[PDB]
Amino acid sequence: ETGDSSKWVFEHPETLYAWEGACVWIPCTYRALDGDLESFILFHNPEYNKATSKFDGTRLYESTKDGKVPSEQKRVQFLGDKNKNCTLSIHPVHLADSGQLGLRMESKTEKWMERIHLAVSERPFPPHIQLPPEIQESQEVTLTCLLAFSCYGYPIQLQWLLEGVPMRQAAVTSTSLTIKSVFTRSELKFSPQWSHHGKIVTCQLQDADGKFLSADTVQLNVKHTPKLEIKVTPSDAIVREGDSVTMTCEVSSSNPEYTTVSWLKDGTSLKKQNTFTLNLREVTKDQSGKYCCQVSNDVGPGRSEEVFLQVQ
Ligand SMILES: *[C@@H]1O[C@H](CO)[C@@H](O[C@@H]2O[C@H](CO)[C@@H](O[C@@H]3O[C@H](CO[C@H]4O[C@H](CO)[C@@H](O)[C@H](O)[C@@H]4O)[C@@H](O)[C@H](O[C@H]4O[C@H](CO)[C@@H](O)[C@H](O)[C@@H]4O)[C@@H]3O)[C@H](O)[C@H]2NC(C)=O)[C@H](O)[C@H]1NC(C)=O
Repeated sequence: ETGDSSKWVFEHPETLYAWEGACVWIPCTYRALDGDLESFILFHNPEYNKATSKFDGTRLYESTKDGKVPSEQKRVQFLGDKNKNCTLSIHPVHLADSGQLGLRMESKTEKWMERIHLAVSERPFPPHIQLPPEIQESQEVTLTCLLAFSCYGYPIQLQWLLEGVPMRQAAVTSTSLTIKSVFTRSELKFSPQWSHHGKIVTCQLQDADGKFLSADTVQLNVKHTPKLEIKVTPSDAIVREGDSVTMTCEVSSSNPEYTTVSWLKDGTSLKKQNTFTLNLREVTKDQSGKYCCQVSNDVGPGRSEEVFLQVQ
């Protein structure tokens, strides 16, 4: 390395991702204080040789050879110019391209080697689902699927699935292919209910035709108030005076776990009744009415259905 960093400025994604058979599109801009370029060489994994004071390694593009040939056919194309643009294109990209790309540039009196890492996986890597840390029932959440890839030669699509079924909601797909970031994003608005807790949400990466490429899956953690099931003995809730009545309050689902329970009779809170079992001994005709239980967790309180107790 015999370069003066004050003579060069570069703006590019410092790491780009792709997979075998796809393509990579590398946005890149630069400014050379020493003037226009006189030569550009694209190395793959360059190594500086102290003997000849030169860089050894595989040359993927040479301005003196490839820059004189019709390049529309070529796999490796330099789409830049002499003063401001260093954009690269590799179509198709191969696993052997994985490593660091060496942008060897020379002005009239200055030389520089700008390095960009290219991570190519053998298989298409999965996207990444991003969820809010807190999801509760009846809340509208934006499901975000992020893929750190985008290239013009290889269009793709992100498909949202809920329990293996494509989601009916429309998704908004956005792409960025700039010197700052390269990604494909999909956003889907979605209002989960309590029944979506524990279900599987899938974001599939597909090609332009719809062939499966990869997928990321998340198991939804959906907070919800306790869903209650109330039972009464006797079953018909019809008694006569003096008999005993037992009502129980079962939590069929709660996220997070319940913390308290109370009982109500015709809208009136039953004091000293803070367990999941209500026992009425020697019932009078005044104890007739509509009974229900209420159970609360961190989300909020829930209520069971009403039992119409009748004292004949
Ligand atoms: C450095 O300089 C180079 C060349 O001057 C610039 O490269 C151009 O970049 C633009 C995008 O920034 C490219 O436009 C895209 O073309 C894609 C298809 O390319 C066809 O056309 C080119 C010729 O223009 C052919 O060579 C090629 O074989 C194809 O036939 C489209 O798919 C793209 O459309 C997508 O993006 C647009 C928004 O940009 C959306 O509206 C579309 O819906 C779609 O999503 C896009 O139009 C252009 O092709 C590139 N030129 C060349 C010759 O390759 C670099 O941008 C520049 N670097 C910087 C950092 O500015």
